[PDB]
This record gives sequence, structure tokens and C-alpha cells, in this order.
Amino acid sequence: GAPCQVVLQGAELNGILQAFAPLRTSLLDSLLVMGDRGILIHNTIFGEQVFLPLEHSQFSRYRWRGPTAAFLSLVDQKRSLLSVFRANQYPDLRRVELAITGQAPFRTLVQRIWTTTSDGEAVELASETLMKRELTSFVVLVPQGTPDVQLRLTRPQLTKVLNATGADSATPTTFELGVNGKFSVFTTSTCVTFAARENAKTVYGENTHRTFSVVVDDCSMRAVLRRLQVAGGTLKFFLTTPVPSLCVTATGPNAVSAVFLLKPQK
Amino acid sequence: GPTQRHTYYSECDEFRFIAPRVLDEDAPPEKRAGVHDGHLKRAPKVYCGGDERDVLRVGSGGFWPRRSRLWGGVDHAPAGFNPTVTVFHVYDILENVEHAYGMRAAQFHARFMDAITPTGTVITLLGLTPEGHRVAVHVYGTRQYFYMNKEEVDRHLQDLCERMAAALRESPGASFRGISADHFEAEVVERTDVYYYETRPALFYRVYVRSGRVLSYLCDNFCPAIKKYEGGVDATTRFILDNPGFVTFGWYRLKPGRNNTLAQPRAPMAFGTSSDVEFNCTADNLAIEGGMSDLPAYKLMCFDIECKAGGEDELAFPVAGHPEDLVIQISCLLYDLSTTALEHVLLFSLGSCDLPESHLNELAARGLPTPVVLEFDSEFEMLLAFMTLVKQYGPEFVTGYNIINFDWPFLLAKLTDIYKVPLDGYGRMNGRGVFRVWDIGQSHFQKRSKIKVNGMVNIDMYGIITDKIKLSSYKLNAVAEAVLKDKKKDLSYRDIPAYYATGPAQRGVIGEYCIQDSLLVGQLFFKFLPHLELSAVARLAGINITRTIYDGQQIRVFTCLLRLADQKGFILPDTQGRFRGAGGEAGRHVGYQGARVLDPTSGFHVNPVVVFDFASLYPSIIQAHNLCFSTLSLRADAVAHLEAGKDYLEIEVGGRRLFFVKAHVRESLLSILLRDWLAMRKQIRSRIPQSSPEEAVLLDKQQAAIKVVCNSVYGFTGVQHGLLPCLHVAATVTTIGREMLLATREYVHARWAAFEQLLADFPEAADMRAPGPYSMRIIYGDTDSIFVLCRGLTAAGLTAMGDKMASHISRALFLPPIKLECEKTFTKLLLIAKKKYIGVIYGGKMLIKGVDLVRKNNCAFINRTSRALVDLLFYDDTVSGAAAALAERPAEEWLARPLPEGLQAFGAVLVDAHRRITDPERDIQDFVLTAELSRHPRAYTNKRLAHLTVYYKLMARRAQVPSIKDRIPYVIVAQTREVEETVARLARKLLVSELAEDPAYAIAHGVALNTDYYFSHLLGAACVTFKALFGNNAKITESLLKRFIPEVWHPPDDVAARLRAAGFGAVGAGATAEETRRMLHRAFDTLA
DNA sequence: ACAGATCCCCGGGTACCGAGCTCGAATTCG
DNA sequence: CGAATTCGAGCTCGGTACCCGGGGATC
Ligand SMILES: [Mg+2]
Ligand SMILES: [Mg+2]
Ligand SMILES: [Mg+2]
Repeated sequence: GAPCQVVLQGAELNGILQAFAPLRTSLLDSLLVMGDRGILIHNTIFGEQVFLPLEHSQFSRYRWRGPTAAFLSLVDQKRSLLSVFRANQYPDLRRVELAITGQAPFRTLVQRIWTTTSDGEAVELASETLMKRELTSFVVLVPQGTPDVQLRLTRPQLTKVLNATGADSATPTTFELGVNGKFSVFTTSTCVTFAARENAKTVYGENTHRTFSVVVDDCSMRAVLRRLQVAGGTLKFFLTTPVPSLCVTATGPNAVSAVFLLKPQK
Repeated sequence: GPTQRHTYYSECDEFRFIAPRVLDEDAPPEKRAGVHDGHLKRAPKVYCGGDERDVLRVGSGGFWPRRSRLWGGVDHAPAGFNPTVTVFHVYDILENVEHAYGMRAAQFHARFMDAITPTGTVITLLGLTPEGHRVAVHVYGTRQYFYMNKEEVDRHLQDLCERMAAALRESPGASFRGISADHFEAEVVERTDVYYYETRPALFYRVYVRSGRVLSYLCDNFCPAIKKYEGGVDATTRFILDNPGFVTFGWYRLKPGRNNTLAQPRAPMAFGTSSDVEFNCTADNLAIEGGMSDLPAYKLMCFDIECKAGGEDELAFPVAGHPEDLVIQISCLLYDLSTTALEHVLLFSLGSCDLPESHLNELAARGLPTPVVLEFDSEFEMLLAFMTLVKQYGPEFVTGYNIINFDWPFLLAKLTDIYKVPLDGYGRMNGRGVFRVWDIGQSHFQKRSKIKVNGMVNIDMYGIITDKIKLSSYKLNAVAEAVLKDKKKDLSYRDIPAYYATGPAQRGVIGEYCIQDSLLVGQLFFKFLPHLELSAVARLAGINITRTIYDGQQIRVFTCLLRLADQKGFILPDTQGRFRGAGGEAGRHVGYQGARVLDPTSGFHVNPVVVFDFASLYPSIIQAHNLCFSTLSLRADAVAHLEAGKDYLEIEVGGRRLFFVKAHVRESLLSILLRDWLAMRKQIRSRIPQSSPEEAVLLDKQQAAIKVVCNSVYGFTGVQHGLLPCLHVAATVTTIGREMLLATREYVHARWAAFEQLLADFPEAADMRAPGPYSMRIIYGDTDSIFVLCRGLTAAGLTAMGDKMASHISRALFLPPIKLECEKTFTKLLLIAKKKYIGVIYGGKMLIKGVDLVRKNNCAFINRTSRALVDLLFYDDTVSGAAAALAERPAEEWLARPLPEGLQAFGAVLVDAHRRITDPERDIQDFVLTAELSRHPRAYTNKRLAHLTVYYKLMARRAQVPSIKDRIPYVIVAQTREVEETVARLARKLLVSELAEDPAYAIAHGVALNTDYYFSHLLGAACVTFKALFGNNAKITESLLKRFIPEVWHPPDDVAARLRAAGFGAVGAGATAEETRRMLHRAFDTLA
């Protein structure tokens, strides 16, 4: 019936339930952008950009046709299209059916939930099922390119770095990879240093030789990255282009990422 | 010379020349701004065509119509001028307390000199002789009088003993003096108190006072323990109720009353009122002769003010007290009130004035007299000419637009403060008269700003059009547009002293706007003819016209009750110590339970909803069960000699179990008072079926205006601290009302709820059966209605038979005066809330009853759009079907399943209303909210109010300060950083109160409006009416109605400049539609 | 020196508790 | 030795109840 039918069947659904769980009540003001390739989730968190791809393999099957739609997630302005995945709401879940039946401008998306009943049974609760509608005209600025030094900065040390950052605008922190892979987060208060490679200070990345020094002037980096509560697992660095961008990705089952703008250097 | 001397300027040689020093171009550009000041030794002067005639020289013949016979004594009438008059028309009765030593050269007859002999009260009747002469007939010998129990005056004090006591008991802190035996009379008379059926006749002293001091005795001075019985009745009412049949606006005749005594014209030099022929009849030389039904050429004047403001700021609304803010020019149209004719179109100007030839030609092309423009060099010498016109020409009726608030108080404030000239003589009596404007704005308890002038009936049209039409903003431009289908061209004040500083060719444009304004006023007065409609109630009540315009509704009802009281051996007690002594026991006070509102079965109701209405319910409960004070026995001793059910009624009203006596052992006064008024509303409802569809609407509002004065009977009873409060009768009235509705519902449900019982009672319904299943189910009531949803019946003749149901239920349940009527039948009624409903009458007009679209606050823009949504629901067809389809599923179940494909037309007007709000080419005057000031703004408990905020913004920037009860316009201006330093300088998601702004200030300074406020308010209005379809919860509708509106997202632009600069891609609208997909495909590989 | 009534719904502006929020200064736990 | 849980204190802001006040409906 609906051309664009996407379903989360139980094994994959408990995959994405754990992927969404850590980000408690963040991204429930998201903007879901859905195209042929999955679904991407966007938001401003402490005035900074944050993203979450949901590519096909994540959930059971995806089928989509026509223009990419964008659904301003907060549905009826208190309830949220992604509430279903908060990992303690609707606890013993089963198949969730996102489908959109419209045509191109005025698409509308129905989130149908199903809830176990312990025989193998399940009750579709058509009491909390959601009905959103496509934003008519939506412009969202999405990261692009390929980073030039992606290092894997793992779970402890991505606390060390955010603590190494400072409180307010007085004190700009400075990421500076030097020759032979120093990768130090310098600032007036304290400094954290690493080995950059291709014994638990071996920060594994690739093509790290392309030296940079960059300075982060947003005081928010600890704020948002902690708010997301990432386990770390990569800093993505885009140096080439003006106002180089520091994005940061986690490596658990989720892929939430947060682009940090930086002041002109390298 | 005269005996009663005249107190109106008849001569002058010194005044306060004030003349803005722009009229004299013999000074360079430095002495242009400002105004002169300083006395002069010339007698004042008017130029009209290039003639000089000192303003106060009656004689050769003036630039104005002289309609007087006297001027400063010197009789200016043709010699031998002795009209005989015996049929005169009276419009205003005055009381004046003249004296015997004050009139000795009057040469009266001895009868008259005896009437006043110490002093006395002389009722001047005042009017026109049909030929045209202004007659003033002075009627002597009318004494006001108050009664007092014989016992209580025989203990507190302990006939001539009484008056000798009371005469000098007044003495302390003298304001009276020389008060002797001959100033009061007692006589023992035998009468019953009005209250309760148990109350026996007793013996009272009738105290006849000589003049206008009863109010002292009836004030707490004399003896507070003694209950004075009727002390508020005037000399005038004691003249109108005891001479039988006399009416205070009606033709009289002058008859040789008794002894063959004869009325006595005065000599011209003893005239108490500047009029042509004056007479000294007594109480009973008059007769009331009828059959003559005419209105004798009373000259209505219709005048306006235009005022300038000077000294150091020109864009400042002028203020009366300032010697420099000064009146420039005033229209004065003079009409004839018998033929609706216009003559003489006078305009008074301060200095040279022309008039554009367009104005003179438009007027002559309308058959209106050529304007007469009088050029006065000095402002005082203008406002003396103007109140020499209103004392020589002597308009009986006066009119204006906002005369009570801005025109007259400016003019009088300017005379009395700044030029110090008595206004007491410029009324109709040439000395010791009343010329007063009472403003409400004195932190007070009244609702009227009253002007009383001595013998002139100041019918303002702001009152009248604020009681006849339900219009958001009552400024003359808008009321001319709405009421006359006209297009007026305004002149905002701000540009007045730019048209004045130029030569006369722009003072002419000011005179154009004055005359064209006051001719419009004249047109509204003759459209609504207030003088006839207030005349009818002045006749019916006994109050003057001047007291039926400005003194509320307890007085007309008390006065009719007083004429019924003192013909039945009754006396009407006077309770005093009113509310600033309050109720004596040593948020809004509801003195009793008032009415029922049955629960509305909220919903759209496609089936015929046939309404039944009691016909003026309360006044037929004060008659069906003869509820008055006089039958109120509220104990059970005095109704013991009569039997239950046939001679009295028991009603637990508050728990009291009042016993109300039946009709044949005592008859009410409220039942009998109401019988006269009801036939008056019955004649004004008679005339409706035979009139024009626009002259029917004025005889619709005259019958509503008497529905209020008949139901005021009930009201007047139920007031607290009023003139005759009896909350027992009012509580009962409402009790029987609530009961009568529940009786009707337990009869319509039990009797007619199987269709075969309809067929056995009205066999004309055999063919009225529409196919569906039958149910007669009352779904709504109100103080009289009962909306009977009749399901399974065709609407075609449901009013045909419904006249029969309303005649069956009436006869079968209620007493014969009570009449249930089937006034309407709706099809497609929407029952949104308790007193709110929209429904389309059978085959035609829509009845919108109070849904935030029938009320004066809400912005015009939002009223046009919900007014189109209601049409898209009732009149349209797919939408009506769809709306009815939104009953199949509870409210919750439309938040998932889409709206059933008929309402895509409903939503279009919401997305389109949202598209229009955002356009930068909006017109502020379409987005203007407005709300009533309603109180002195310092008496407000809650001071953080939108309109209040705009009232202080107005008054702070020297602008027009809207007098109490003026609708304050206010548009809500965008929240910006200039609406946030202004609050802080005057002191952060700002309240709607502190974004209020006057639209004059919102157009001259190009401020944005809130497009969040006004659209959230449009969905607020839409939601309140349309909740009724969805379940009647406003949260579901608010969530479903706004789903229609497209939502759009962009990064806050500068951030996009930075992001773009960071080399991101824009994905959507800001690109075109094939730049979004390809690059958003790349972004995924980036983050993946 | 003045003077019909009550009932009723919304909207704006307060002033709570509170349920849900992360966000820490001890922690129990590896 | 380790730095990985917690039940405490700060948050919002929903959403209650409140008043008021505007302004209808009904007599
Ligand atoms: Mg005016
Ligand atoms: Mg009625
Ligand atoms: Mg009727």
C-alpha cells in the first residue's frame, strides 16, 4: 500500500533501541531527513550541529521512492517521532512500522507501534501511533567531504580531552598535532598528549602525518559531547576548507556525531 | 429693568484676547509660533463677509438666527407682540425655587404670590406653541412631600408640633435660615407600606415641604431612627403623578381651570426664561389634550469642535486648561426637528477662513444652505459668539459625536477656567440655571457621563450608536462607513496646525472637515431619531427626557411603580445609607442564584434543532404568579386565613419558603406596572411585519430597547442597594424560571419520545416523518430557550407544527400569561459551549451567538477568517458531511487516522490565512485589536493589561487620552530590541500586555506586528469554535487545526552564511530540488 | 452624587508543584 | 591501585489551578 515502507523487526529493533538509548531525550527535537539511503537525524544541541545516520543495514528493510522527505520530528509539539526508542518507553517492543503514503510535496508519515503480549502475541496500540507530515520547504546544511586526519580517540581519553577544554570564552583550547604524531590538546590550564599511529595512549587513525594546529573557540564542546555521552572512537577533522570543522563520532552501535566549527588556522 | 437679573453676557468691554500669532502676517518668521495673550478694551467683534458687528448687539440683524424675544431686558419683539396660545407642546420640565420677595415688581396675581409666599417650587413647563413661539409656562403650588409613621414621629419627637419641631431642627451648621412655621405642613393620612402582604394600614404624617429641602430631612440630619417613606420624589414627579394623565413630553392645553381662574402672561420684563410668551398658570389650568400627535419645530443644533494646540509642540493633543491650546473652529448646523430639515450650516472660525469651492458646490448640489462663515479675530470672542448663538437661537435639542466628553467639556473648561464667564445663564433660564458636565472619570460608581443643561436635551450620538450597533471602533469614520454605507475622509489631528499656519485656503480645508463631519452627525441623528424613541419612554415613565437619557433604568421603573403605589393606598419606603454605608448588619457580589444553563450536548447537529422560547419570560412570571413586594408574605401566620393552592403559592427560593399571594385577593404592582409596558413592546413588534428591511432593523432595536426596560422591572426588583430592592421577588422570579425549564424538559422527554405519541397528539406529523429513527431530545436550555433536537423528522414544517408544540406545552403545563413559542428551527446547529452556538436557521440566515466573532474585541483580520471557516462548515457540502463524519470516532482517534478527505477545503482557508498574515504588505488597520477602558485606569486591580499599557503610552506622549468607556485600539507590535529597551527604560518573553501599541504610533513609525501573536490567536479563535466537532477538547483540535498550516525550517541565516562558508551543502528550498538529493547522498558517506 | 440582574466562557498573567530532565560529590564496584 | 555507578541537589517547563477583566448571552 504505502510505497515507502520501513519496518523495524525485533532483532534489528533491539539493535536500534540500544543505539538510541544513550542519547536520552536528545534528538527528540530532531529533524528526520529520509532519502533513498536510510534516515538521517539532525539537531542543534547547545547551538552546535549533531547528526545520526540510520543506514539500511541498521533496521530490517527499507524501501523508498520519490523525493527525500523531512519530518520535523516533534509531533503535535509534545510527543516525538523517536520517543518509541527511548529504551524504557513501551518496554517490551516488537515491530515498528514507519510508512509514508503521500505524494511529493505533501507526504505524511505514520509511525505504527506494536507491543508484545507474552505468548508471541502483540497488540498494535493504535492509541499512541503517530502521524507526521513533510516539511514543505526545508534547508539543512549537512557535513560533506572526507576528513584528512581521522584518529580513534577511545573511551577514557575522550573524557580527558573534554576536561582539558575550558569553561567559557576566555580560554580557547588548541588541538595541535605536531610532527611524528603528538596530537596534544593544549590550553592554559592543562595539556593532554597522545601517540598518533596507523601503551594505552596509542591513538589509532590514518594518514595522520598531515600536520594541523587548530583552535576551538566554542566553549560548548565538553557540554554537548558529554550530553550525548559518547564512548568516543573517532575525531574527524576537516582542515582543507575555511573555518575547518571538527566533527566527532562514537563507535558503539550508534553513530551520533557533532560538528564543531573552529577558527582559521592551518 | 428686569427683576430677576440676567446672567448671560449682554455687554462687554474687556476680554482675554488670545489669538494664535499666525493670523497676522505683518510679523517676520520669528513671531509666527506661539499665541498672544492679554486683555483688550474693545467690545468683541465678528466678521462674516466683511462686516463688523459686535457679537452682543442684537438689532439690525445678525449673522445668526435670533430666536429669542429678549436681550438684556430690552424687548426685541415687534410692538404689540401678544400671541395667544392655548395648545402648547412641552419637552422639558424644570424646577426652580423662586421667592416672594424676589418677585415683587413682577406684578403677579395674588394667587401666585401666595403660592411661593415664603418660598416655593415653580415647575417651569417649557416648549413650543404650534405656530412656532417658544412658550415657558410656570406652574405654581406643587409641593413635594414625604410621609413618616405617626408612631415613630410620636416617640422620637415626643401636626403643628411636628412642623415647629422640624423647622428649627434643621438649623445647625446653617445653610437654611429663617425657616418658620409656614415652610412645612403636616397632615395625618392613612396608608399601608408596600412590603409584604401581612402589613396593615397605618397612620402616617404627610409632611409637605415648601422647597427642595426634603433631601436635608431625608438626609441623615433630621432623625435617622425615623424611616422617611417617600423622600426622593421630585417636585416634577409630584406634578406628573397626582394630576391625572399628565405626561412630561406631550401636547398640553391651557384651560380656565377652576373658579374660572385664568392663566396670566407675565410682562416681558419678568421673563424667567428667554422665550417669547411666558405664562403663570397653576397646577390645574393645564389639560393634557390628546389626539394632537405632532412635534412642533424644535430646532436641533448639531455641533463639533476642532481645536488647535500650541506652544513648543504641535503634535500634542490640546488640553483645555492650557491658555494656549485653544479652539480654532466649530460647526453649528441648525436643523428643524419636525421636518428633518437643515438650515444655516454655520461655521465659526478663528481668523480668516475660505472654503474650497468643491465644498460649496457639493453642498448646493445637495440642496443644503450655503455655509455662513464667521471670522472672529479672538478666541474668547468666538466662544462668546457660540454661546450667544445657543442663548439667542436656543436649540431645544443638541447633538454631536462625543459632545459629552470632548466638545462640551473643552468648551466649558475654556470658558469657566480661562475666560471666567458664567455658564449658568446660557441655558434656557437667564439666571441660576444648570450647565454641568459630569464625567464618570471621578473614581465613581456610575456608567454615564452626563451633561445637563437648563432646557436643552443634549442627545449625544456616541451613546446612541454605542447602544444600537455592535461595532469594534466607534470613531465617526468607522461608524459612518458601517451605518450609512458611506466613505468619509478623515483629518487626523496631527496635521491641523499645518493646515492652519497656511493662509485661509487651508483653514478652509479645516472648515470642510468640520462641516462635513457635523452633517454626518446630522444624518445619523435623523437615521436613528433618538428624540422620538426617548420621548416614548419619557411619556411612559413620567421622567423628563433629560432624565431618561442620563439616569439609568431604576428611575423609570420606580416612577411607574410610584404612580401605581399612590393610587392603591400604598406608600413606597425609602431606604438610605446606600453604598458608602452599605448593607447594615452593625469579586462581584451575586445577590442570588440567577438562571439555569442546561448542559449542551456539544456537537454539530445536522438534524433539525427546533428551539422553543418563552415570550419575555420574567415579565410573564411577574404576572402569571403576581410576584410583587405587596404579595410577599414570607412567614406563615398572615397567609393562614387562606388555603393552599388556590390563594397562595409556596416556594423554597433560598430556603425561605416564601408564600406568594394569588391574584384575586391581592394584585401586584409589578404585574400591573408591566401590563402597560408590554403593550408598548407589542406595538413596536407589531410594526415589524410591514416595514423596510432597513427600517425594520430600527424597530427591532426599539423593541429590544423596551425589552430591557420591561425586564428591568425584574432587574430593579433584584438589585441590591437600589431604589426598592426586594431580592425575595427577584430570587423567586428566577426560581420559577429554572423550574419552568426543567418542567418543559421532563415533559418533552416523557411525553413525545415515541413517535406514535406524536402521531396521536399532532396528526399532521404523519407526513413530516423523515426516514431516520425518532428522538425528541432537549440538548440545550438557557434562561428561556430549549433547543429540542428532533431526530428523524423533516425540517420543512417543523416550525409549522412547532407552533403547536409550543401551544401544547404552554397550555398543558403553565399559567395562561406564560407563553412558550417555537421561534426558530435550526438545521446544522453547532453547540460549541454554554452560551456560545452557531447555527443556520431553516433555509437562510446564520445565527452566530457569542463565539469570539460576535464580540467587539477580536481583530478584524481574524474575524474575516473564522467567518469564512464557519461558512465552509455550514454552507459547504463536502465539509458539512465530513464534519458530521467527525462524530464516528472519539477525539483521540483522529490524531492518527487522517481527517476524512472533506476538510481539505477547511484547511485551505487556514493555510491561506497563514499566508496572508506574513506578507510585508499588510495594512495595520486590519490587525487592530481594541478593548474597552471600562473603569478609571487607577481603579483596576489588575494593572498589567494590554489596553491599559496603551492608555499610558497614549497619555504619556501628549496624545488623545481615551475617556472611560472608549474602546482603546491597540495593535501588538513585534518583539524586538526596541520593544525591550522601552520597557526597561519604563521599568524576557514579553507579555502581550507590554507589546501593545497604538496603531497611530504603529504606522507613523514603521513597527512590525507579531506574526506569532496574531496567528496563534487566529488558531485560538478557530479552535474555540471548532473544538465542538472534535470531542470538545481544545487540545485535540489545537493539534489538528494547526496540522494544516505548512511548517518550514531554515537555519538562522547568518549561521547559514557561516556553515556555507564552512563548505556545507544547502538541502531543499534554499537550493533547487535536484541539488538536495545528490549532495545529501554525499553527506551520508561523510558521517558514515 | 449614582443606581437593572446573573451566568458563563475565554484569555492574559500568576504562582505553584512536580515529573522529567540532565548533572554532580560521593560512591560502590573492577 | 582505578576512574565507572549512583541517588542527591538544580534545572526547566507542563499543566495544573487560580484570579481578574472583557464582553458576550439571557431575562
Ligand atoms: Mg467631536
Ligand atoms: Mg425570550
Ligand atoms: Mg420569541
